[PDB]
Amino acid sequence: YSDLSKGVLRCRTVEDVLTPLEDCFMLDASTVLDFGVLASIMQSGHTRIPVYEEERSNIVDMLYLKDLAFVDPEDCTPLSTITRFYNHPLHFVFNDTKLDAVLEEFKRGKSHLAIVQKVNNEGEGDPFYEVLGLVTLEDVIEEIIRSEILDESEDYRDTVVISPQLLLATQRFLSREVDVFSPLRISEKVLLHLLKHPSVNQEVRFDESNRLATHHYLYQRSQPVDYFILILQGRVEVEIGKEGLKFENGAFTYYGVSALTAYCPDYTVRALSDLQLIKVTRLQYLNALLATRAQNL
Amino acid sequence: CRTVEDVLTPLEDCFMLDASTVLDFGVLASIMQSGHTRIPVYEEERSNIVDMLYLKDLAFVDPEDCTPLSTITRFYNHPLHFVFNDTKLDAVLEEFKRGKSHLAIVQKVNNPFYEVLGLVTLEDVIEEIIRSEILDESEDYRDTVVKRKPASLTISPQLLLATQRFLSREVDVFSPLRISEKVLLHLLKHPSVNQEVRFDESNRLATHHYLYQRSQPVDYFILILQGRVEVEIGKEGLKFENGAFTYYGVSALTVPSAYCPDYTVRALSDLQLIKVTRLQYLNALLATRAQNL
Repeated sequence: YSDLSKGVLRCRTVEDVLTPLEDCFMLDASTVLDFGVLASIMQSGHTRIPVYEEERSNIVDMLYLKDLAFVDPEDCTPLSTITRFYNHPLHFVFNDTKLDAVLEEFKRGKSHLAIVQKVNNEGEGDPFYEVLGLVTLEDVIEEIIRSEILDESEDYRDTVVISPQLLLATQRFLSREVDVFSPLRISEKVLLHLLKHPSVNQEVRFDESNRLATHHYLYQRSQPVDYFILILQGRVEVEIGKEGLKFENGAFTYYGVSALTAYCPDYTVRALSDLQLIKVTRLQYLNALLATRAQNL
Repeated sequence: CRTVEDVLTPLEDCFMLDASTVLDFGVLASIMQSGHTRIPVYEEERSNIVDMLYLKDLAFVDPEDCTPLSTITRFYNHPLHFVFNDTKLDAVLEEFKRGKSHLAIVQKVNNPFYEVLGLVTLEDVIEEIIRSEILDESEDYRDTVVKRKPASLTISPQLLLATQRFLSREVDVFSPLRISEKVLLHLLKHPSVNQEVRFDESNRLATHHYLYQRSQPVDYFILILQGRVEVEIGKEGLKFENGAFTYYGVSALTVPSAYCPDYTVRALSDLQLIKVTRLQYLNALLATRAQNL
């Protein structure tokens, strides 16, 4: 009987949990559903997305994620033609209405998201309803759990402390093929500068006597790592997976991208010859991003 | 939505700290990354919880002090909250409220002994209660129903699991955050995904030997399981030979912060590979999002 959990929230209104309209995830009905939009929508984590038409506050329809099933980007179908196809309801709620009412509203007409409205009597003539955000069940549950019995543990945030031409080719390859080096994150100028930096361009001397010298290992499996490596010239032996599948890789095969976005690889890379490579630590990546966001503005 | 047992989380999946644990730098970083306001402290075995550690008590500890958790816990002495598995949700909510504890440790009988099942947090109970009685009709899937007119228009499981793990751990677009391990494995098990290519030895440059042609649109990802290929990179045409576990066309699946490669891949042998179209990726994203978690 959740009627008990309903007795300790009758003093809270929507204002407490309201997420303001400016901070709400929405879609302009005129959006075109290409791969980018579809991927970003399906990854946003929302199953229910409002759709407005002109101003951000003129919500008209609602998009369920399943509405997008069987939708091909090639068709470049607009979101309007998907929402004007289905007939999903818009659940409304008032600025001042209590939370038990909001919950029995989510129940009646199954939903987890309601358009919070407030009346505007300031003005001669008839009044109007001014949308001022959304109320989502996540926030209501959070408020109930925080205000039923509160713990003074708001301390979450406790903090505890090679040929220049081939390098240009590498810059172009990375900008066009690897995402973390996309021009949107690191300008092509800054990336070119990074790849030609001495602390990035590295070489390895292969002691043939100690054929398995510790310095021949660019990556060691299940061992913390902090850098990205692309092989410019030479050959390496890669041992992949728990099984230890051994392959031989050469130039233009990059490793450890997840180290820039702890991270421990799923493989071990060892040097088989004299190597020319480019190593990029996470800190170097952060400084490149900072420089790029300073350059843009 | 009946008893504690139905919503608790098991000892296996819980985060705790040993009582003799030194509070070095690593433990502090680990806890702060876990983001848990409560950490149990077991005496000898995890099944035996002896103390409770509130995050409030652990904020201002100096990593350089290398204090032992014993000092913190014994200084704050936070009482414990036990409970059985048969107790309903309303009873445990009243227990949490009248008591001053945010979580309890559940006890069932494996008979004769009281085995600790796990920890029930108030978050879990409130979640279950004010979630199980309000559904969202957008999380159910009735898309089998055809609403618009219908137009009339394999290999070793061991290395396959290895491929799934490799992609999940190394390539981002296949990260578990985007495609669940189940859905990714299911995708790798598929005729149009697991593909082979036959190398016409007479016409070494057959149009079908070209998986990617530089500056020519493509819309799919390829990882090489078996065979050899020639990669011609850049306007310069740097030619290299690549083999197994060298993936291509990742940018066709990523969404930035209309894809043409910076290279041309040609087949040199009979190829066994994994092909992933943009539509296949989008349907994988939906499929993973169908499973609530």
